[PDB]
Amino acid sequence: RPVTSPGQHLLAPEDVVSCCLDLSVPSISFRINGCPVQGVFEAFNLDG
Amino acid sequence: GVQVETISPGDGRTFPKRGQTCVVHYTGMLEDGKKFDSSRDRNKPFKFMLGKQEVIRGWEEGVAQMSVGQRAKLTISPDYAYGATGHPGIIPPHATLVFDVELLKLE
Amino acid sequence: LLLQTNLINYVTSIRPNIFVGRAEGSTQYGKWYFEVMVDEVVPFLTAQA
Repeated sequence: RPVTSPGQHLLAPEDVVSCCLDLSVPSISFRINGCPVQGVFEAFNLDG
Repeated sequence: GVQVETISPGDGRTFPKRGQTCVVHYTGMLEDGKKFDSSRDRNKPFKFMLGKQEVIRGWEEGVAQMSVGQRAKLTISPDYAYGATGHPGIIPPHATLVFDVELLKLE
Repeated sequence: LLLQTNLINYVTSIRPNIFVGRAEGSTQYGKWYFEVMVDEVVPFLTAQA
């Protein structure tokens, strides 16, 4: 599912991807080179 | 009928012009995800000259919006493509084509 | 109808031994963070991306 980020591009050298997991919601969010990735996974299973 | 999505940015300055050969590497898929062509399985870049209409319209308009070194995804509408006839035995009629094109160099 | 063939690249996964989860009365914290830095990528080592 395509997602929008400032300067969209396939992962390239010198890129830093930050992955955040919040089990309370639950939700998974990403940031590429510090800029937020406008898309989150949420409401998934928690049996593991 | 051409929609261009960038995958990897190019130089951003050089653009193809009419009468200039574009050397590209592509991978054609039908919009349901079935591959039907790729110049990388032949290990030979595909050369064509802009303006001579040697390729479908979507390529001519789509690549013209690309820069050298850019990797982009082209979603070509059937009427900007093989259309109702369709390449027999390869591409069904009324098929939207999705390409992963990379403008290697202009020559 | 006919079976289809193509050449594909092998893909492998690597993980740290870091396991977190949520359960009622569990002792684990709920929010976690990590980063991955890309050093070298060949866009097309083979005919497949």
